[PDB]
Amino acid sequence: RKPVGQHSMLEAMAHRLRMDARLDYESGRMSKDDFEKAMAHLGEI
Amino acid sequence: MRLDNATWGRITFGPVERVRKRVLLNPLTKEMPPDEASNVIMEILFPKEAGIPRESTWIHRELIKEKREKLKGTMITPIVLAYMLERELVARRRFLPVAGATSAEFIEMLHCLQGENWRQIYHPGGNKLTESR
Amino acid sequence: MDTFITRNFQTTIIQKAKNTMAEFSEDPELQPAMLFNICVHLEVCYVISDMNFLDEEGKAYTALEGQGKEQNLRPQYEVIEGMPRTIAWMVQRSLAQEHGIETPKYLADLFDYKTKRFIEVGITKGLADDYFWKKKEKLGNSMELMIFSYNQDYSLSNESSLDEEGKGRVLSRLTELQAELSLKNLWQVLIGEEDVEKGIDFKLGQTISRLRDISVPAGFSNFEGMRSYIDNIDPKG
Amino acid sequence: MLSNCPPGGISMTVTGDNTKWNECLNPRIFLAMTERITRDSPIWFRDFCSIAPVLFSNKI
Amino acid sequence: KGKQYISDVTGCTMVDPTNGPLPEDNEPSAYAQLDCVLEALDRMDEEHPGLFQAASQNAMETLMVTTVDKLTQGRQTFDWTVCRNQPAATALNTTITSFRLNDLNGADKGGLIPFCQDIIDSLDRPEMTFFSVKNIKKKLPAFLIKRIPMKVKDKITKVEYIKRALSLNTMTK
RNA sequence: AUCUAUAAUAGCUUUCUC
RNA sequence: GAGAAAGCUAUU
Ligand SMILES: [Mg+2]
Ligand SMILES: [Mg+2]
Repeated sequence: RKPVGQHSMLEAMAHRLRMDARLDYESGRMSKDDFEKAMAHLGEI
Repeated sequence: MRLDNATWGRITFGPVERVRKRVLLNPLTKEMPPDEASNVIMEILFPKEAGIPRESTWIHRELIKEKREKLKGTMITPIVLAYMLERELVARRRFLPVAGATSAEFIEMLHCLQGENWRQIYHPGGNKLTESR
Repeated sequence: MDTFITRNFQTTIIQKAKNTMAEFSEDPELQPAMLFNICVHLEVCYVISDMNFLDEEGKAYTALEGQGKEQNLRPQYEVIEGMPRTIAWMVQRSLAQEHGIETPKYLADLFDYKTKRFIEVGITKGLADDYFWKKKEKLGNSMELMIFSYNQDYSLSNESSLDEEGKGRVLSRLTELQAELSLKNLWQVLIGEEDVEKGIDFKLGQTISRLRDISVPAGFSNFEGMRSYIDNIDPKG
Repeated sequence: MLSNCPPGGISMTVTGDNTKWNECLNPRIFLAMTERITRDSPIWFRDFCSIAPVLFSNKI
Repeated sequence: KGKQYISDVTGCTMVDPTNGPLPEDNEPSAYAQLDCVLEALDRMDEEHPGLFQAASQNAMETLMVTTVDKLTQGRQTFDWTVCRNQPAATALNTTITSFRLNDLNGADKGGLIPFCQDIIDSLDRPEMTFFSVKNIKKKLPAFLIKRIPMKVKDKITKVEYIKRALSLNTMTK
């Protein structure tokens, strides 16, 4: 399906990645350390 | 399977008058309008990136659930699965010349069914709906 | 008009409000009331969210002055309003689908991990319970929606999630903001409903107008005369 | 057409092609046609439908 | 036999055959009569009531729900930035980048109507800054000529841009 | 009774100046 | 250097 939205691709990807990291940390798919690294990189953007 | 478990009758030579009608190309499990089918496929394969829960899509909810439970650990690429589901759920209706057998099970064999001057009796396999009978 | 909002609200908050209005397809200049409402809604959502935080044992604690960014890494209340429609829908469906919760038919405003529920934060003026039940009419309990009001009245849902400190903070901030706007006399600028029916804007510049004028058939001066002839002449016979 | 032919009459078919179809059709006529067709539309849509024949009437 | 004049927008010589003299022989004729066209259209409207209104309403609603990426659904398209032919998506992207360079942002709304508004507003711009392509040429011993393309910032005036935007590129079938 | 609805890419045919 | 539109087909 063709994506829709007037916002930047970078912000869309950033929010999707942030949600995915949050959800797979809350489900026990990633540890504390890599989640800290992922959130640090997401905040660095 | 429908082709193999099929019986062929005799062939008759004589005038055949074919009318051009919009007919269903291939038999379908659950014929749905392409928008509803697209939403259902989106629910089955990409539930997270789906959007507003349209009411009509809830009508097929049970069906949706079934497909999801059949695709929990499938490593096939999602887009190929999406077009598999679309082929299973979206009707393709085309204008074709027909003569006396317009059910999709006969439309898939239309080329062997008849010409302008001959007819071939064909008994397809599978099970037929009561509406057609 | 915009001066009060720029001086009181932050640049990011007003930018989010403008983006939301642009997505909603309404002119930003002729309706400051919607702009102010969106600004205050998302601002109070941020104020609520900046109160609670998550530990490693699934409890909701409070932070205060003198805390680093390692202790502040993940939030308690996930704020959905102010995000674009596509991003907001993705977030809501993701939370619902990975928390085993049926997704509601309407976009939410917040999500709480402690109770794992969606919240529709709203602000009104009249009776708090009246608006509470009016919102309750559509789905009933699909969202533990919360109703606030400017007269220090509120109809909190059964799922109690805020303590006295944060609620008092929000109420005092709302009272201060209302007083600050009232001394500037902006209330009559916003309460008065001025909504004329608006369509699609497509205006022709000078070059295209000149091209259209010289593009008319022979026998007309400009396009206005040709259009009038087309509309008001019977070509019969 | 066959059924509606008057009784006792005759019917003719002309197989026809138009010569110089593209070189003779004028975009100003198309501008007039779009103005007549979108007679009961809002102003903005009428201008939008008028843009294309105008651009074709000044083509290079 | 029509009316010949000089365009005050581009300076080209324009010919207007509409409402010209009626033909006197069987040679091809471009002199359509406006009143006759209007009468034919009125007869069509009388034979099919509400047809024009229904068609206009459907077209307007489709235009409202039409996005910019529809323009990517074409074959080789004339690109005015490079004055060449490029695939439709590439030409559209170069146009959008150029309009961004010229402080036009109607494509960011995503609909066709704001993009068309930005197009007809670009027609009013006194200057146009865009990205064009330059081919560096090398004398390769072997001698042959080697071409290496690179994008550069180019600028054109109002009339030059208007003539480029109204230009059709012709080739052979 | 198929009437609604119908993402993109590519191909083929037809029509579009002598 | 190989356009527009329509129909049809294949594919993802
Ligand atoms: Mg012919
Ligand atoms: Mg011809």
